[PDB]
Amino acid sequence: SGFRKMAFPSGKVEGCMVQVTCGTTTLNGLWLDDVVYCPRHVICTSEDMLNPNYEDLLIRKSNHNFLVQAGNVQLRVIGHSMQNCVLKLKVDTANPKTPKYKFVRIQPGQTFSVLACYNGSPSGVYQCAMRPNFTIKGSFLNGSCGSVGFNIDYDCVSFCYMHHMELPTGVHAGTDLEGNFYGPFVDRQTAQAAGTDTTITVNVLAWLYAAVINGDRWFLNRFTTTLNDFNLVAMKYNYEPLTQDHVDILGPLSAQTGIAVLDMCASLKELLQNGMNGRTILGSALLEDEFTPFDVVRQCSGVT
Amino acid sequence: SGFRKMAFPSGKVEGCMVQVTCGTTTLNGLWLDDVVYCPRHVICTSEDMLNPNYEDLLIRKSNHNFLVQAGNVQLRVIGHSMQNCVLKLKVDTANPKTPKYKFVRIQPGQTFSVLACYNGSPSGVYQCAMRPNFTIKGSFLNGSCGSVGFNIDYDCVSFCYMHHMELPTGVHAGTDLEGNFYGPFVDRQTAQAAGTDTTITVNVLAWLYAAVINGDRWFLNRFTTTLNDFNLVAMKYNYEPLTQDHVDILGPLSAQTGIAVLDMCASLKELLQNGMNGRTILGSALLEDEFTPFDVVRQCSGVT
Ligand SMILES: [Se]
Ligand SMILES: [Se]
Repeated sequence: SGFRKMAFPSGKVEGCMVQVTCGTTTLNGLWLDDVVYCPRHVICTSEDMLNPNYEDLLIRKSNHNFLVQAGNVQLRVIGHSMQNCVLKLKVDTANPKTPKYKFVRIQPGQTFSVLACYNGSPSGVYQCAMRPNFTIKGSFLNGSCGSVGFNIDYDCVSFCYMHHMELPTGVHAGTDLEGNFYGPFVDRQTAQAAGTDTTITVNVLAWLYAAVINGDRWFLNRFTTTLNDFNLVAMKYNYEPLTQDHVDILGPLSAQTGIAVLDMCASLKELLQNGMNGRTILGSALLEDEFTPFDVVRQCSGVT
Repeated sequence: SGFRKMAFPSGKVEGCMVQVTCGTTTLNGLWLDDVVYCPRHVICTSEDMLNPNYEDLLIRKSNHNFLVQAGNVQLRVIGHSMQNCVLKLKVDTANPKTPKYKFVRIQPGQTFSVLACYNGSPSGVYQCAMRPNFTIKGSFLNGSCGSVGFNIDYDCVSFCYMHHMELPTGVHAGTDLEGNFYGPFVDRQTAQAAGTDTTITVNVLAWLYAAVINGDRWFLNRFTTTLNDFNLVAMKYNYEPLTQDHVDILGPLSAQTGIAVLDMCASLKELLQNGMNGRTILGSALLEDEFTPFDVVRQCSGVT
């Protein structure tokens, strides 16, 4: 037993991380089959980033302006293309370490693993959530850009995130692997608003179920409530409204614990109104919203 | 910028995880060169675990009673040996994926990555600390036993932990890769006391420095203090006493932030006496003690 923020094992993604250099700028790319994927702002200087015309900047670049390195192997670029905010560099070699993979666009509130990379070398792995406002709260230093977010289903890596920028507010924005930003963000060094973040209510509930399963039961109260009444209290506390879709997704946890979703909601209501009174749940003094119901079931039943 | 509990990339260890079966019992082993390492209690039934004589139980076992499987490849066992609480199975094949490695015994308060495994297949990776009382607060379901803890220095994997048991209290105990338990624990299903856990004071301080670096400065106070006076307050709050060795280890963070270790101690003192007043530091409502100063520098300077 026990409960931990667990990332996916990163081996399959490690073998895909390359170093991409165009003029002075170096960042991470992802080498799958005969294509390398990286942030298009690899073609920008510091000054370019103030107001980039990517089409005009890219037009000054030939295949040979792009230095792609996999460990000590330099790859040869035989084609380049801009797809939204990503560059696709066609290289002459299929990555021998290409895992089975999909590109997917994830939903606000879903989680994924990030392999934080510098100079195309992996430094570490952590789990996080796409916030409702489509930011992530990562750890990304200079040259982490092009570090990827992913999920694993058995043998298949589902890439969902590529890191492009830190906002002036210290949170992180990037794209799917087709180069569409999550959220209203652009790849430009300008002031950009994330907008109000909300708690992922369905995730918090998932974690309360995880807590019950690991014997942390003190917050279980004698009340119940209604979906409408709950959402009325959620609204006050900048919690995302809970839908019947959400109630359904929690069913298997309802079934394991013999606790009805609506009673767990009433428990949540009282924590929101009363705080924690200086107690902890699963080692935390605040309500945790970075586990999906799927993550909780995974860890509680031990999927590989 | 930003700050996250980051594990090491797990690829090098993934390629070493095998499935070990002896009679009915299956758990994880670690395949390095021509040796497989696993918990010796793989030779125990449920009933054996109540009061095992491992020497007598092991004597009923030949090389052929041990089914070692690496993916679909079954390995051949040509030798078996008990070293303390681990079994060393000599197999005919050197693991082609053997990384450069060391076995190391870590100190209370040091951190490492766990690759949580089921049936010799990796399920996930998280970072944790050896507690002063030599337990870990993991996530380990049935058959996770033999899952390993490690650190990585560039190309070299330093294995420091093998999971053997959950205590009746829900925390986790295991051994180094020579099979010596961390702490007073034995591989027997009996009541065993962990003893009082204490906070890793040097780690908390490291994290306060991390907090300052990421602009979380509100807890910085107008006081200072003495090492003796600080430790007097530490003792009351079950914080580990701070030594000059610890002061020294924090030097580079002192140097980056222009904040003297003793002034950061005075900050800590007031948090310990006053709590957090319902504020957060780096997203947490409690004082975090699972980052070493080394971990903080790693993440703040981006080592690969
Ligand atoms: Se970047
Ligand atoms: Se075990």
